[PDB]
Amino acid sequence: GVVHSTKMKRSIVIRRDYLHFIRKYQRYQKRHRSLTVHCSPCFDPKPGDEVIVGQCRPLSKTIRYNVLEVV
Amino acid sequence: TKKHLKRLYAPKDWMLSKLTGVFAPRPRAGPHKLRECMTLMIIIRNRLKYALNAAEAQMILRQGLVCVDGKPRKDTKYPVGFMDVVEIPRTGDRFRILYDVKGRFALVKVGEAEGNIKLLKVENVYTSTGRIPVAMTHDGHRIRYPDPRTHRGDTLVYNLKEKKVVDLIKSSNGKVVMVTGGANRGRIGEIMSIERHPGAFDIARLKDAAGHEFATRASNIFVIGKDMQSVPVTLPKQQGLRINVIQEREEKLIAAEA
Amino acid sequence: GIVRSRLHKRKITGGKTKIHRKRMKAELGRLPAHTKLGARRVSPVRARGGNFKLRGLRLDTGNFAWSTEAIAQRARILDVVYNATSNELVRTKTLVKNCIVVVDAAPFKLWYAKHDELKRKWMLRRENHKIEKAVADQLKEGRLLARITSRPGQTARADGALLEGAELQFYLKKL
RNA sequence: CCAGAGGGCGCCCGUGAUUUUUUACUGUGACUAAAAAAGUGUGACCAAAGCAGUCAUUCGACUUGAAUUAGAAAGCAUGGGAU
RNA sequence: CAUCCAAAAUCGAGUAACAAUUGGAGGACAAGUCUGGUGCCAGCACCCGCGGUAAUUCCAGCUCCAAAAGCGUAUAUUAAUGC
RNA sequence: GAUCUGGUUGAUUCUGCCAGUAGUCAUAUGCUUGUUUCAAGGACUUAGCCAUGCAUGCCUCAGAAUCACUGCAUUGCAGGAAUCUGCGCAUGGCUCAUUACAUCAGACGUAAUCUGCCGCAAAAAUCUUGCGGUCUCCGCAACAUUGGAUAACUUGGCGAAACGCCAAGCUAAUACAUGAACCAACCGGAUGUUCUCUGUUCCGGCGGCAGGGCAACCUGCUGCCAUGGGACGUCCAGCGAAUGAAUGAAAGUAAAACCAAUGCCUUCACCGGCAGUAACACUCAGAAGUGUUGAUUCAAUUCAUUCCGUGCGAAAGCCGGGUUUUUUUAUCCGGCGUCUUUUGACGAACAACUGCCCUAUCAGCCAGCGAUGGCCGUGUAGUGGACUGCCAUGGCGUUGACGGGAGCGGGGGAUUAGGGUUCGAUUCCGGAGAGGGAGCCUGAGAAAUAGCUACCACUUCUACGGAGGGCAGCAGGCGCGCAAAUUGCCCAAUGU
Repeated sequence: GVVHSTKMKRSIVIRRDYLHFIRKYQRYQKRHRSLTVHCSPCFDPKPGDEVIVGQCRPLSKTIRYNVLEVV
Repeated sequence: TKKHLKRLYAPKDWMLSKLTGVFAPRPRAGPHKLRECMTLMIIIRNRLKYALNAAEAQMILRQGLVCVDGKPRKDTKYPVGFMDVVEIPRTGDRFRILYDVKGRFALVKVGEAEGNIKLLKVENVYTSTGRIPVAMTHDGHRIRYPDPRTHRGDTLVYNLKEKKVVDLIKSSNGKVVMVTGGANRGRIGEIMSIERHPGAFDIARLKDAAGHEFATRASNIFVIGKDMQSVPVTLPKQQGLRINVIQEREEKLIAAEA
Repeated sequence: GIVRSRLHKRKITGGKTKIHRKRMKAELGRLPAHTKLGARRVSPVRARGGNFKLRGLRLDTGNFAWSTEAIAQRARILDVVYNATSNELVRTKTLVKNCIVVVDAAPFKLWYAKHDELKRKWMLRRENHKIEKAVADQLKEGRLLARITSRPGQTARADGALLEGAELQFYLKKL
């Protein structure tokens, strides 16, 4: 995913984008999701940067992932 | 908690009908799982035909006349998985259950020597109080473990009256394998290359006599021996070869003449 | 009926969920234990494995440990001083993990004597060692600042540690 | 139990890209309960069905049989280099 | 259900009364220019239509046609629909 | 079997609806009926209301027998009721009312957790008993002759009724409560003003005394120690649990001298050099220098403190069989049963990568009363705004939020050249519910309703003082509606 907004304290916000297929039409379509992930103070990635993240146990109400590696 | 199993939620490998009751026996927790095994009353009745109905079965079993792994088993239901040995003195039969081509359970017949021999894989290796090493398999723990210590996924040779452990065999290239699970089981092969993918399922690549090579995962692999002359145990009439659907069909026709 | 779920809460979208289910014993809170100073009382309950746990009430006695000397010895919690969760807890003299409290000091003072044939050991051990001056003044006087590191509502005991340079200065400057 | 010397392979770790590259797509494989559907075999007197059963003048032989396939999107491995 | 009506020894179809029905016959749509009754009345008719004294459609006889141990009627839904 | 026909005009060619036509486990409603195989059946409206009866109990060779009970024998043996005890009733059955980051399917995770029965495998802790004396505490022995209660039963009874109840007297255990030395091991800690190898050993230390002594110190006197090891004695040590330290391999330069040791050569020599060389004070010359994973604050190990009922017996248990010769042995052998620890699969709980009807005449939705995140805590089996306190201002949305309407989800069914449309209450799988709501106990597992408590609605019996009920289990009623079966027989089969 990529980065959308640097707000909050240690909690960044990811956007993703990906396609979808409807069998009847035989054409594609666009959709997004979003996720609320944790960012260590070790990194400081900027909006529009790519990132790679990882699965985790619940660290907050929404937050279920944590950053591994920035690009 | 569930205490009932039904005929349409039970495996195809037991070969029970849709009809003739709506219930099947649920085997207990034991040496093996619920989704692969063959329960006792299913063996006796539906295969060997020394019981015609339920009452018959328990009228054998409960008197201690049936012994898997040298221990007599009173219970009506109790699972018996891959690589066990069933010995019923009264007949003079002995079985070593196994898989066979078409993915389906099979029954070999073995003599004296191999009625005391078994094989066991290694699932995990862990450490217990006093720095005593431990292994874990399908059937059971058992303790320490040299024959010479080593490592997971490897295969032992276990004797049942007392431990005399012949050696063991490891997971390494050029060895031999029989398979479980995966809709690829009941076959036999060599071991070419093993791919390792960290954090994820580990994929193997195999071979068999006269080519027609294939692949599976690595927790569907169970070692047998170094070579196919080096095997400790006997195998069915088929040597773990699939042959084509057309070949099979044709042959069945031609020989049906009688 | 105290529950732990996200069912009673709102969505992230500011909406509101509708139930179709009652509540379970799988989700289950029980009312806080407040563990004070006084003679040992215990209030045992049972959990979902058939394993008891011990809700503590009123604990005056403790067990506390140096780091760096690698020992632990007893003592008696005297007064509560600082707590960072609330000032509520201070005034009531209740005890929670990472609370800052005061101890008897005596068993530590004792033991540090020993830090015949023994007469050689008292040189060899005292060599290659110093004790902090921060720690010193306290230890002398007969009271110390220590920190409880146990959770004393679910074990019914307090255990702790003891504060050397870094931690210690961060606490003192509050007081 | 032919030694010294460089070569070569199999495991393990560490350091290195002036910016290392990727997906959609498609080929071949992995993984995935029945019932139902598709389908092979079999004269239940045909049939709708069902997994049975057929021989042998004997104290059993078929090393009996119950094949095989399909299952949107997404996930997983490994090839292709056109759009 | 299956078997049999003696293995010495055990019943029974002729109007084969042991006797098929439910909707139709102007067109759509397989099948009457037949004979009585009614006369814009009574009724039929999904649609187009029929009935005012020679009614191929109504009410009944006789004959013929479709399906058959089944055949009409309403309602919903799919196909007919590239509406 | 990739098809059509009738109806707008005086007649014609189009556009476009209406009507015809074939299926449908898709229901109703008339007419009609001779054999046989097979099969759904009060789901639609009312998850509305229910009379009566049944629907979950269990004993073997193997936990407790003085029925005042039965047979045989005449002081014993075999049956042995309903009672204590152990296990199960949280499964199976029945129903779709609520319900769209909800459920659910495919694919993954728990290193964030619990887990009875079942499989396999372990366990070296504890001053007890008898005898004799007595001073409380000893001497002498060794296979533990443990302890206190309570039902059925009897005696008095109470009550209109009640799956309602009371006083007294009896006796059991694999119930409940105690409690086991020597036999019986390996390994480590902390120590004595213990004595004996000894200091080879002084400069300093520890002091011990007197003079001045204000015990600051100066002086004189004096003992011991300044590398150490052998014996003897004392306190502690198990499993599991809490807290704090330590361990939980390494893998990126090359030859000499320096003193402190100290090893080996070597010598009469504790003379002065490096050839040999896993470790290391004997007894043990290899009795762990080496855990798994992609990853660990994990497994396991070592040390210091602790554990008080809320943990730990060889059931202080039961049954056989061979012996023995006295029936009748510490004679041997076997089968059961149970406490504690560890980890598999039978399960449970929690998390979410991807996907699904209609509606914009629903466009802004979320923080006083947690909305998004941060910090220390609390709670729970555990993770978490799950919750408290404190601090920030975020979160989501025209790539349809929020709100409303319809609806249990899926495997699948009907129709069909193909693309599709439509249905799925209902046999299998998952979820939820038991008149409406809430709260709770027991248990490994339940917010259980043929369990409990309270309220609301409905309702039964009564001697009016009280005591009860819950068919969306199987039959059968009542009401409702266009509409749906016997108040049967049986555990033979298939299971629990």
